[PDB]
Amino acid sequence: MVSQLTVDCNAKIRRATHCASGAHYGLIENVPKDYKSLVAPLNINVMRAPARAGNGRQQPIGDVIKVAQRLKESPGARVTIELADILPGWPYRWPGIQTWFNEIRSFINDKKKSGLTNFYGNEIWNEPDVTWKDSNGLSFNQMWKQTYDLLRQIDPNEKIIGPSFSWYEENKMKNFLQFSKQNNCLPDIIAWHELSGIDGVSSHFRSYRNLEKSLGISERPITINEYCDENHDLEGQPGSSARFIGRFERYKVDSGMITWWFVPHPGRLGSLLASDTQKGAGWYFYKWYGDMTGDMVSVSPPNENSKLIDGAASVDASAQYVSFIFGGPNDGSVKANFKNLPSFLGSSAHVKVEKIDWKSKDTPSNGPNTIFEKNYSISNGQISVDLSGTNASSGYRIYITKA
Repeated sequence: MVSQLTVDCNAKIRRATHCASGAHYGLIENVPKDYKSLVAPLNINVMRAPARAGNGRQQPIGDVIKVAQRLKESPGARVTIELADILPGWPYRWPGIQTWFNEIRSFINDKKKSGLTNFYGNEIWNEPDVTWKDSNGLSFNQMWKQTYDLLRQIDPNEKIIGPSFSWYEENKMKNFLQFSKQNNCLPDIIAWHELSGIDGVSSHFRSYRNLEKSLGISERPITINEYCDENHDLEGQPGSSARFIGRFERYKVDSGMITWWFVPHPGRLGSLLASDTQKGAGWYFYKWYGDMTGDMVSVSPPNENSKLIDGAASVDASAQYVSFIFGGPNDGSVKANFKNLPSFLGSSAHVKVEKIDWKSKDTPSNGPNTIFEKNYSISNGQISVDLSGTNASSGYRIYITKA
């Protein structure tokens, strides 16, 4: 059977922002060591890093002020401040509101003294649905409200990010939105994680935006600041990742960050690196993604509300190309239909079809392979590009230029 994806080059979503190009603890103080070869080429959007690292903190590495300084070499990039990781233990060992506030104030002082403004925002907590305990002496909503008021006083021009749920559920989100609207503590950027199973991801965006409408909340930017297939071993896998990229772009997600499931190995860009120093297959897939310029356009996949193959497409009238990247569970053949092809291609398009194969997150990769490359005659703005013998783990790209 044939898995079909249809790209409509006239159906502009928005400009290319590489919204899903980031990772939690994906960049740390000195891993990757080679910023220019391993980080800079990816056109990073937003990373995520702990507000503090080291003695007494959640992890020994990842200081966000040091990470933000590294990211200045990528002038468009930003980094999320994860305030929760001031605290040690999982679930976080709450030290009382007094120490929490002292630590936040000390961090904000250092933040301002750094002079950096490439932070994405202050994220108040992390997975309260996993880590907040009533025995802390106050509810999550209470800690949220109180910390929100603190942040507005001491860092008024910074965005506030949350509530950072481990998984999306409509009642949980609605309760939080209702609480936050009525008590004037709505986040500037809404945050949750998609690490529990990809099938429902798109339905979560639809649920969330319907909640904003039904509750009278002006539209918030969305950050999915941890995402991964339900199988942790697929972190950074090209095939799996193509579906998150496609769906995040389809719903105009502001930023998305890959999970950090493998705590022994921080600094690998979301398992895009096979080691601290070597690229994995995912690096090459995200490089294709980061290279996209122009407008993102609509991709119609077999079923975005499932595990099946999905992807994202860009059209650039100045560079004169179309790019379509895709991957995921499929029927073993793929038919990529293009409609309303750019008139700059005339009657003849040069089509290069490539794949990046994957063995595991820790397998080094030498890069993609060209499956085939040839010219296609364009009739009524349409071509169909067939790929045989496809799998669910490889990443694929169709790159269209003038013939």
